[PDB]
Amino acid sequence: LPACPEESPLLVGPMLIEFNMPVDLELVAKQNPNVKMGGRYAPRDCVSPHKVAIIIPFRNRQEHLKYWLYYLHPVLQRQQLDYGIYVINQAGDTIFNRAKLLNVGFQEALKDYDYTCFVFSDVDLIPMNDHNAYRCFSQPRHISVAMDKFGFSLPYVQYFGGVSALSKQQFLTINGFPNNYWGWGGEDDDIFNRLVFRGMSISRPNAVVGTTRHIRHSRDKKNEPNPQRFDRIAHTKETMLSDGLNSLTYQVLDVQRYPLYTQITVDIGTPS
Ligand SMILES: CC(=O)N[C@H]1[C@H](O[C@@H]2[C@@H](OC[C@H]3O[C@@H](O)[C@@H](O)[C@@H](O)[C@@H]3O)O[C@H](CO)[C@@H](O)[C@@H]2O)O[C@H](CO)[C@@H](O)[C@@H]1O
Ligand SMILES: NCCCCCCOP(=O)(O)OP(=O)(O)OC[C@H]1O[C@@H](n2ccc(=O)[nH]c2=O)[C@H](O)[C@@H]1O
Ligand SMILES: [Mn+2]
Repeated sequence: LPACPEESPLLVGPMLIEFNMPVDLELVAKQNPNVKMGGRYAPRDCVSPHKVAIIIPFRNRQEHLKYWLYYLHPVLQRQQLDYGIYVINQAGDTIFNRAKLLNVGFQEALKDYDYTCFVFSDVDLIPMNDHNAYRCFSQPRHISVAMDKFGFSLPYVQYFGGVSALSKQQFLTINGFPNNYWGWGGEDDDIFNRLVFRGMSISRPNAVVGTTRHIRHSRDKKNEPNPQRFDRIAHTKETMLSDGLNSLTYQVLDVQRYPLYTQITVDIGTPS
């Protein structure tokens, strides 16, 4: 097979996004015949240079996930990616740890296939334009740049939350993400710091292409704003050296291969 073209000729641009209708994954699976068990897909007519693992931090967000799958699967295939979907389900009912789950995703997906690109996406963010590439670039990529909840612009210029993409080398260079941001807030800013402290800069599509929708939702219990976040982001340069991939442990409790995604249920513990 020849290499796929540099830019996909299948993209249609702006799309209409809605979250007020029910979603039936069995139907979605039928609508997406070429997506194999575990939510895997690669174009059959050409070889994609983008071997992407999409990592979603998760717990009790099945409804949002259904919307995510319904909308992203068609987009990822049009982008001609060799990809896999991984939902990292946090076992238990103790304080949520978004970034630690993301690290588990990176490590576990690598055991599946030689992925060289990682897209980290919150479960409730849907891209509105398929020209917003869900793959890696020469520099870390911020994808959800113009979310409706922020007035279709960045909340601040160093904002790196929501959806982003790091190549395997970029991720390894920053020792992955921090493992000690329990509860809401700051871990995305810590990650931004790690990238800068390792000589990188943020790459972003323009504001129109980067338009993204956030599914309105209320506060989840067990992910209360972390009071130590402001203090933690002030010391990233020092703490990233020993807190991240090189200090990670967890226990996978179960791996489920669903038609549209692989769900890894994992015990990431509590604060130490
Ligand atoms: C640490 C934290 O809670 N981060 C969350 C972030 O919070 C906002 C962020 O603002 C940074 C910018 O604030 C401007 O006023 C100006 O100073 C800019 O130079 C600066 O970069 O941090 C402040 C406190 O540091 C916080 O009060 C703001 O709300 O918001 C995003 C979006 O919700 C979170 O993803 C992030 O974790
Ligand atoms: N008035 C509405 C206030 C809602 C404020 C709640 C904070 O909202 P956001 O900043 O969107 O963060 P969030 O959506 O709660 O967390 C981000 C991401 O973590 C994941 N997440 C978080 C908490 C939880 O219980 N389960 C889960 O899966 C999910 O992928 C989510 O999209
Ligand atoms: Mn949200």
